[PDB]
Amino acid sequence: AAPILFWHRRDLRLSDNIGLAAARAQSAQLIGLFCLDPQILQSADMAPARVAYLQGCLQELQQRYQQAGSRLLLLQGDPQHLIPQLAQQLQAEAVYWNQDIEPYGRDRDGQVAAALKTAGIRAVQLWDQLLHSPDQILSGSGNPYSVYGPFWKNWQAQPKPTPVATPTELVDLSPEQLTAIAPLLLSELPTLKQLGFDWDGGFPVEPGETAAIARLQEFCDRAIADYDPQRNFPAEAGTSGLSPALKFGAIGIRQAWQAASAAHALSRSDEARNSIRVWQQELAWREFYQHALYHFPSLADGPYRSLWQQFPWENREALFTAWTQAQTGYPIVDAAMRQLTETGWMHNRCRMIVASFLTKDLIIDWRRGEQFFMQHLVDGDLAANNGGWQWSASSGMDPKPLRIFNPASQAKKFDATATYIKRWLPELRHVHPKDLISGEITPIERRGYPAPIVNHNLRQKQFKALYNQLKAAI
Ligand SMILES: Cc1cc2nc3c(=O)[nH]c(=O)nc-3n(C[C@H](O)[C@H](O)[C@H](O)COP(=O)(O)OP(=O)(O)OC[C@H]3O[C@@H](n4cnc5c(N)ncnc54)[C@H](O)[C@@H]3O)c2cc1C
Repeated sequence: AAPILFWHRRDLRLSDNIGLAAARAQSAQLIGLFCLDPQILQSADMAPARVAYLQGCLQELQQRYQQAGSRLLLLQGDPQHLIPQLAQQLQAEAVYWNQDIEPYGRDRDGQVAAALKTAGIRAVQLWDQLLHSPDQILSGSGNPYSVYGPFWKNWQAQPKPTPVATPTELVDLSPEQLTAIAPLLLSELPTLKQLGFDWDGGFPVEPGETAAIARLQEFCDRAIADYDPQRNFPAEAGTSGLSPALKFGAIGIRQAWQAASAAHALSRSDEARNSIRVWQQELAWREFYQHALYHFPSLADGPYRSLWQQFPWENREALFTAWTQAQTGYPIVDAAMRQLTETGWMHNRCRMIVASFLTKDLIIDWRRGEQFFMQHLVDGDLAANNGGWQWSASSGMDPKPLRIFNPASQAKKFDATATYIKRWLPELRHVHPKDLISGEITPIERRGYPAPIVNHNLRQKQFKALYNQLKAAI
């Protein structure tokens, strides 16, 4: 008959889904689909933890569609070829999907839409992963924001959208329709191993829409009240752990905002009020970087500001390798890099410390780090990851005066008792917190733990010197 296809990408859930809800208001014969795109799966920048989480979200999505009344079609190959072909073989009334903010997703999308138009099939692309689309947040001159302050002021005043309905009572495809598309479908969802990946490090939140919704609710029912200042300490489990759920859309952005907003109204404590407002602003910061990537795609290429595109990066491979293997000799840095490679996630404060270290101390083009994070983070997200790294050098959006972190100061300030350090570096559990924080560990009491690969003070003078020299040469 007249079926509508909904194409899932970073919105692996049936609830609070803008494009999916819009599609259901047009037809009950709503068939979901996911395409295993080789340019994404085979990329050297794909993290095993991310594929594991992804695959897990899909397993649940298959069930959700089955329970709703239809199914989730699985495809493997090039999207602009396979999707139009599938829609045509199914005489699809339309193909729906939620818009991307990334260069690759957007280029692919324009190509799929054009192919659909040629075939005479409607393509509806709606905004779903942002509370406010990039086109809704503009300055008085109708231009995007490259400074957070003014962006936050606009974003904050905009009326917030609420969760949309979960589609129900769907009409599944018939055998004759299934025969028409048989050649384009995978019989079943490939396992992690079949895809050639392996992951056993766990997740910040179990895969799937259900687990994501449970975490959001558990966080907003208690821990969120102490977000500020518990968010600052890596040793403390004071954050939500929803990052991969937001990147892959296991949780909708409006459900998250609403749950936090309801907790704020329910709270009668000032401190709890503040903590919740702070968490909410985290979501605003997320949108700032996503809108930035949308408005200024060249950000993805590397250092944005002119001065930084010329910075003389030393690029000593040995130093980078030591960094990636947690063998830098700086406890707070190695404990963090170990948490990343072992669990596929890293506390935000630690991401800031290790990024600053790689860029300021090791003086390595931060792109090597941005790539290493993407190769390991279960929440690896271009907008946020690139935003985080441009930040380590003020080479992109919302720049700040030159500054260099001192691992020792950070460690003492955010891990004063060295609980997080000993947790991820158990072979140093015998050392005094004082020494793990300063990074000055006696050879005998250090065992096999390596000595500092660089002398912070000398690296700091070297970085500033290169900065001032180029600063002048311009
Ligand atoms: C160098 C560096 C790299 C980073 N890499 C990524 C990455 O690849 N993917 C990722 O989503 N985030 C990235 N972050 C941002 C951040 O550290 C995480 O979102 C955070 O660790 C997620 O933990 P959580 O879910 O418990 O966060 P919470 O504290 O519970 O915050 C809630 C949500 O807000 C968003 N968020 C919070 N902080 C920021 C921020 N700084 N920028 C953008 N979004 C934010 C996330 O979606 C997060 O799940 C990076 C930051 C830095 C400094």
